Amino acid sequence: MRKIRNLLLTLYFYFIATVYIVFYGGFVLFRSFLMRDREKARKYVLKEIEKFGKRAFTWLFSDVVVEGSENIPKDRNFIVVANHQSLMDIPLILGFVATGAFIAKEELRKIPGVNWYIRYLNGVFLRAVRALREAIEKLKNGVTFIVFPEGTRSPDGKVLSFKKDSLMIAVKTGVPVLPVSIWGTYHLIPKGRWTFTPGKVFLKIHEPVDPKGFSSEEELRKYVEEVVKRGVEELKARWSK
Ligand SMILES: CCCCCCCCC
Repeated sequence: MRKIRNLLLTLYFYFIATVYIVFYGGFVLFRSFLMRDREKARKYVLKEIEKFGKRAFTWLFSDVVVEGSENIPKDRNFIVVANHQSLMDIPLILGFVATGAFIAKEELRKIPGVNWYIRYLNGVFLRAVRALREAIEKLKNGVTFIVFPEGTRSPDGKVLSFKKDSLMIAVKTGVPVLPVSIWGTYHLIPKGRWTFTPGKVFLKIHEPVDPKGFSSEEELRKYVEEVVKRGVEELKARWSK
């Protein structure tokens, strides 16, 4: 019966999430297209995305809690660097940190609704990684990125090593890295499971890092890695309620 509840929750999530992304999200872009004033059209679409990020977790009866909102740069783009432990990490970062570009599986272009919004956020689909050039290029024009240097979701919640050259997009653009630590989306929906289970999600936003202060990509990566990791640990251990 705890199984019944979770499955029904799962159905409720996919149904609402799909109708919301496709039909309401179609409607959103459709209204934004009709807007004379292009700057506020952008604001409208962006705000709706952020609202989706947030609303997502309400559809799961899962409470988000954010600290370090004050650290998120304003007037400027950045590269969110986060640990990765669920599909829900993307809606989480979108709704509570930044509505930026991300790197999608080639697959995703074909899924309706999602592709329109990945494109709107100026995302980057995956010779074998030409990606890196668009990301760099997009960064230079001013797009915020969201980057999961581990390169995969942790299977057990534990933070994996940051893949070598993972912070190269910061090094080669000079845009600030905004380290973020996510805890609880893994208990919500873990790698390889297709069902949800409610729970609390915590998010800790850390002080922006300037790549300028680092003799190499490899030294920056290590700094950000300890920062993120330590967050996860503090978050994993905090009692609350
Ligand atoms: C109302 C528009 C919602 C779009 C959510 C986008 C999710 C991007 C993966």
